[PDB]
Amino acid sequence: FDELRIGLATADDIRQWSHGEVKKPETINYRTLKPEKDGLFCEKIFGPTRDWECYCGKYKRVRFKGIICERCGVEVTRAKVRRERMGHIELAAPVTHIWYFKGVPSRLGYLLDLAPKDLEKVIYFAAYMITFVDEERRTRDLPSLEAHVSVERQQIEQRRDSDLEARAKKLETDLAELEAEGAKADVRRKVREGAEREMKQLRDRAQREIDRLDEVWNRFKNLKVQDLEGDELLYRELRDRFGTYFDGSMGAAALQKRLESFDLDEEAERLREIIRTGKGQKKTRALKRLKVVSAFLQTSNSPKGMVLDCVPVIPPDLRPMVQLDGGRFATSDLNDLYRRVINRNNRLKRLLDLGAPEIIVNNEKRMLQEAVDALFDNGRRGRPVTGPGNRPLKSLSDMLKGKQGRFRQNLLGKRVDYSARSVIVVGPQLKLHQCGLPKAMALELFKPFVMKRLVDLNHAQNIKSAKRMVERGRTVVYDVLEEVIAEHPVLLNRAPTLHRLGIQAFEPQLVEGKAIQIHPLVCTAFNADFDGDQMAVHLPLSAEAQAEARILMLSSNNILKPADGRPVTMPTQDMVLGLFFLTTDSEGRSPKGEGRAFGSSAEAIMAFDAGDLTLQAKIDIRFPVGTIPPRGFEPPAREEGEPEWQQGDTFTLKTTLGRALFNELLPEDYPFVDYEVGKKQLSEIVNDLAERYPKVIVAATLDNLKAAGFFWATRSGVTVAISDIVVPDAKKEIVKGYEGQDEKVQKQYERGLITKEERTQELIAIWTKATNEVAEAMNDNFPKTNPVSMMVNSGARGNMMQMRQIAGMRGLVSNAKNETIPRPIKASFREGLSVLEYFISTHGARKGLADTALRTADSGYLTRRLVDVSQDVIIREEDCGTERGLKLPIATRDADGTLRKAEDVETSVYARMLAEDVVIDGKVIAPANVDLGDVLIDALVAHGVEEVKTRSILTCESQVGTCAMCYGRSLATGKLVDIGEAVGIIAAQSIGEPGTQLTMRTFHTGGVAGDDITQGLPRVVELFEARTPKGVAPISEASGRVRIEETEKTKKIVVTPDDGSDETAFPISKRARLLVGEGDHVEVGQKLTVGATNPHDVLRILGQRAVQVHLVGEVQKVYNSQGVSIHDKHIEIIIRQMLRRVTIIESGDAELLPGELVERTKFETENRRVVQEGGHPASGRPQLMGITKASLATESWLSAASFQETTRVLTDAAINAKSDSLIGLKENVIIGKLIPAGTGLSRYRNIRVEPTEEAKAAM
Amino acid sequence: DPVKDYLKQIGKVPLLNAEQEVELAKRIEAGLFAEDKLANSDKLAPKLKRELEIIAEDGRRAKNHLLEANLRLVVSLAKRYTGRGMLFLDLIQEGNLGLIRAVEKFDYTKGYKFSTYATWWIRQAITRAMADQARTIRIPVHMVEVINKLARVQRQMLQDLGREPTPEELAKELDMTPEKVIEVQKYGREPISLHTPLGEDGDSEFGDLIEDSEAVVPADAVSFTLLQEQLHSVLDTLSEREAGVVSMRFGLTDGQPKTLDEIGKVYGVTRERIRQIESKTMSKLRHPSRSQVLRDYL
Amino acid sequence: IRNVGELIQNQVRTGLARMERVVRERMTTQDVEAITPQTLINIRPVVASIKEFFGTSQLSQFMDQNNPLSGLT
RNA sequence: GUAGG
Ligand SMILES: [Mg+2]
Ligand SMILES: [Zn+2]
Ligand SMILES: [Zn+2]
Repeated sequence: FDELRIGLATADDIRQWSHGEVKKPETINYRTLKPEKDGLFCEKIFGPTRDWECYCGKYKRVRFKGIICERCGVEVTRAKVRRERMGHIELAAPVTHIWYFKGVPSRLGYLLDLAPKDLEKVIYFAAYMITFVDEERRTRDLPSLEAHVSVERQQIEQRRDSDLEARAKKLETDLAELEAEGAKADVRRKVREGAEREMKQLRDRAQREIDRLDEVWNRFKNLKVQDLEGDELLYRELRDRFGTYFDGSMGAAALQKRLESFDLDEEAERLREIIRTGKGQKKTRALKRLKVVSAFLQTSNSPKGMVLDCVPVIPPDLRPMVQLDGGRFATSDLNDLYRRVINRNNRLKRLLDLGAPEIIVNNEKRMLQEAVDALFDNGRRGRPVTGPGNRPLKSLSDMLKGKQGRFRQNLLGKRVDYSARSVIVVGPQLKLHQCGLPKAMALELFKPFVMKRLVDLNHAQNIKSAKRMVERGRTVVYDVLEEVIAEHPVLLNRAPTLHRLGIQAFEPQLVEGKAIQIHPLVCTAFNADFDGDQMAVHLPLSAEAQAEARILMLSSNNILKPADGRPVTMPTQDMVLGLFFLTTDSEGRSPKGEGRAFGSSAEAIMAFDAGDLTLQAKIDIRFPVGTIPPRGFEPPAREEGEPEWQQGDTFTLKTTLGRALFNELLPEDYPFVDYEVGKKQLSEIVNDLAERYPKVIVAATLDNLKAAGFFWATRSGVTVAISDIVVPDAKKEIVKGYEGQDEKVQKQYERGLITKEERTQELIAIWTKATNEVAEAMNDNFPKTNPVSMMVNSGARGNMMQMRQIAGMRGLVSNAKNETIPRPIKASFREGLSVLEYFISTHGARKGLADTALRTADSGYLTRRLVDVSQDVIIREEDCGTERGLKLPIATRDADGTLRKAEDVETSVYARMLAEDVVIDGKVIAPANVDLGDVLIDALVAHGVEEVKTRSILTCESQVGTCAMCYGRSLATGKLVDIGEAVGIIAAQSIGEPGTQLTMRTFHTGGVAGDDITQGLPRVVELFEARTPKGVAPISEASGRVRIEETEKTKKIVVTPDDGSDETAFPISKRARLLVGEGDHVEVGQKLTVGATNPHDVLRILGQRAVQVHLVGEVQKVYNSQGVSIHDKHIEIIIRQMLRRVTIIESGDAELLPGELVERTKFETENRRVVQEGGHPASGRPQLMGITKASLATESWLSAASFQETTRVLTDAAINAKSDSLIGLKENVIIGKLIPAGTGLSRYRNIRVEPTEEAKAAM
Repeated sequence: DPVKDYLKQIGKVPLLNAEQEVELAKRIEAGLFAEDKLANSDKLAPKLKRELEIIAEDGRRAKNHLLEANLRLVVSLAKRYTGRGMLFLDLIQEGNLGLIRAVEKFDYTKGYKFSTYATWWIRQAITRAMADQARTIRIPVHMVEVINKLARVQRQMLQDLGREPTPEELAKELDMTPEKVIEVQKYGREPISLHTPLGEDGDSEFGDLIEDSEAVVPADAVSFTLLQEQLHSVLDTLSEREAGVVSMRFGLTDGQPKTLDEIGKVYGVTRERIRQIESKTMSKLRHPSRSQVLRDYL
Repeated sequence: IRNVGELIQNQVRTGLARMERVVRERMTTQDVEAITPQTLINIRPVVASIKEFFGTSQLSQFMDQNNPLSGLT
């Protein structure tokens, strides 16, 4: 497996594939239920239905294989051969391929210079086309035919003159005879009127025939190839008048002849000529035409494949006609389409053998065209073949496309054996690598291993008896099972699996019941609630799979979340409450027996058991040797006249008993801690432990913390009751005062003194003030010993707004369709809302719920798009070859006389790599290629450095992918990234994970549409697709004088650049709210008005660095609005991916097209090649494009087809003949090969393991 | 869409009356005699042959005149017969086929209009098509008319009685037996698509709910392999000669077993010797010693 | 809101319209004095449509008998 | 189709 080349399939190849030829619509007999002869399912073309059984029965046994019986001709082999072998249908009248036409012009390609309507009215038998003309022959005999037509006109005029003479004679004769007769007064006048009416009619037909002669003559003078003759009567007239110099035809046959006689080389030359000197949209049309023509010219495949001649058929088992119980049947819809095409072809053949009219045969050929097209894709034209009438018919194309297509449901996401699922319950007695599996689940997962073990232990006599015993389920089987499951990892997994912590390995363990048991600490990483959930439990089998689950996917080696390098496996619901209750300042209860001095902790717990002491009370505690003192206690020490090293010996402190216990939980080497732990400080110390200790110790301390936290949370005694939540007493007074004020304003509105809109505006203001005031009063009232304050302050669970609306008035509630009411709710959930208050609360509740469902759909889609563009990048080099870097500000917002580190230094420069060394006082402070943590950054800012040159991926120059040195250190491991890691996929997952969590929207439009910029997730996608912003603000082109022209029709902005450059004029809406002064100096980068900048022009005018920094800043400020933080490397990967391509301009010497997308690498190679050749390099400009366009444009067709849009890409790849090499990830996942990312990489696969000679000597 | 274009293709053509149609038929027979004379191997004058050819061409033109005229009638009949499984437009084409057949077999000798003669052949062609290409599992014509007669008479029974008639009653009105009744009732069903919604708007297909049977169960396959190995082991435990003769008799190396005397050619023994050693082999293998390991296999 | 009666009325109306089309066709292809009420009609459309509504129709749903409250709601 | 996530 080295490539998958694809090209246009000619008729000869289709014949080669065929092992026969279909000649009937028959499938099976109605009474014998066996396949018929020479139709569909025929044994003689596809293969025997039963293993080695020929249809007649001449051969029925297995021994005599590889022979054909002369009775029915069936070849005896395995029935599975039917699944492969294919036949082919013949066509009496050629038809055209639907896919390559009736679409965008990037696949049709304008090969023949005709509008789509022309083809649509030729290849459906509605007009004529002139396939070929003897144009030279027509000019050779021009004088002769001209003379003949002149003679024809001469005799026409002579005959007409004779007709005039006869008419005049008749008129005179009848007039004379009737006036002589005198039958009535004026008979002569009446007959003369009749005669002149007859003359008029004869003249009318005379001019009509003259017209027909002149028009057929000028049409003859208007002969050329590729001319449509809509009027069939006209074409017939041409044919009767003249033949043997022009040939015309209808339907796909004319196109087939035209392509056969086509000369793509001459067309390519002409198109190059017009591209050299051409203007307008004609240049774009000639560009597309050149693109498609070049494709045929470069590739050996001939264009005649556009119009097929034989229709391939599927092997029958891919379209099974399975038998169902009850006498019914079942068939895939492809059978019906094949039957229709076969029937229509047969009837056309029958009608062609007998002399038949042109009308009927043309109609039948049109029907055949309609049928074959449906087979390629039903419903691409007119109305879809409905078949039974309740639904369309699934065609061939429909199986390769969409959510349910073959690509995205059967090559990427497959089903798998050795798996299970069940509800989950929390298990606190486990460790960080243990999970409980029910007996039945474990038994059914490990059945082969249990059977092998049973036979080895002699409980079971044989494999069959072992199977019988395990199915019976006797106690010996369960004992063997309990023996066998251990030291074997199982991968637990949850359904959404947003990020790579979704699948985690555990060591199993038997347990009664039927619900999995899981470790609480890891629950928050999955996002696994226990309301009611379910978790898949996959089982690795091979040695490699279990080894991987041991080393990589273990639940104990995934402390740090890769989004931002912070701990994720230390949840806080019930345990942080216990720890906070432990290390809490006094007043948490009545501090009984405080201030004493105790010999050691042991005496403290004995006193506590005695009940005199309280866990919260400041007392003096000694510590035996080996207890490291507090970090800040290092300077202070005891009082002595001799040197004393309290870093490692006895020392007395003032602290609480609970602080002593908490410190006892932590490792002995860890210094003391004497503050509240809460949620942030606990995360900080966990981060410190994960940084500075091996993994097993970290896990052990996490488990001790879990146990102690649960126990002390139980001891805490937090509750909720009627008296636990008390409304502030001051609420009623203040709210009634504000009600009085509101009533006064309502009264003064009743007199019309104030407008309704204004009244609503001030009510909003006053009630916002009132709700803020009551919130402050409630916050002041509640002590810190109240159960709720404990669980909200500690960081366990809850936010103060929920408390505000539980105990304080809920207040302003948005009305429907993003409006605000003037009368806020004046009650709390404790007090109890009223009816209309409940209704107007529901107004917002339902909208909130709807939003969440929609958000999941949008975030999921975004995450999918992100991965596909970013999949290719992989760290494929240990260290870079270059030195260029990227400048970052180390410390910003530096107050007067001091230096302050930036608030978000953690997500900007931490974990990067310093490319060049730094010297501020003549000495190195941060050595090169050393990461940036708290200590180094603190020292650097203390020295007073303002900016640094951090190495980063954008400037990284690596021949293969991107080196590890530039990428910095990963976040989930806390160490430099190993070679071959998939940084693209983790980047995309990190970007996409919080998309659900964004869940923010403009609270009120404010009555103006288009002013407020898109916010939240839409903004992000609007960022990541290069989409021009909804509210766009033009940017200054360059320095100069800017002024406003307020034309009545529409506002207008005009800036004349300085230095005499050309004046530049931009438009602007009437509602501007501009800020730049009129007739004033402007700078290059400044924006003209409020809105949102368009990335394209910033790239065009400023530079790639400007758009890069603007993009990362914009997305990061969007994200951190709610509070989510991600590192900048994740975004930088994608932002680098966007700009990889380039727009070639002035493609003169490069010889390829101008103004089309080009990979940067191929641009550089072509430029080097052409400058080496002596020709100048074609120019180029950076071009920012969305993630989607970029993914579709990827070189490998197979990966592109696996993306959302399939038909266009497959068609373009087919016409271009692009062989896809299997380098990449999404290309190799479908083939089932090893992804070249990490353990699958080459250098990591070709080692040999040998025991040492001394080891073999040891024995 | 396409049927609209075909009706347009019909467009406006001159309808036929008695005098016009009989004159056309006269030209038809004139041309038929002309081409008959042309086909004769006897030498004919060149100008005479061209005269015969042009009158034959004029007769062909008259033919197409009749067909283009009566397209409207045949599509009317197609409407009468459509909606029963086949496509409407295909029925129209089949009616056109019946029309060309009938006009090939019409003459003015009949003292009536076209509409009474052609319509019989149009009805014939449509009925044949509807009986031949309607059902996926094709039924033959005799059984097809059996099905339709049963269906219509059963509908008449429902209309009259208003209840489901007893099988014997239907058998009597049909005069067949109840066995043939259930047979024909089962023969008249229709396939149900595997791509049906399965009653679910999305994510489901009736084609992904029924398990196959060709697939080899790994459990049974490995059990068979262990059976083969254990039997071969116990077979080797016995004498190599006894082993070989039993193996060739029961065909443990090839699919087809060999007869007794069939073994007495390669091994050069008698048809009764081979029987004797086979018998004592069955006696030994019947011993409980070399049976236990084979008991669970059955 | 269309209640049950209106939906059933709409479906039986569609069935009876199909019946009218069929009987009009038959009348156009039937001889006078061979015409009776019991012969001209055909009961297939009406029963076909009413059964095609009561099965395989979104508004026709499976009763949920978890408890009487499920039934009511 | 409707429930639970
Ligand atoms: Mg949940
Ligand atoms: Zn055979
Ligand atoms: Zn690098």
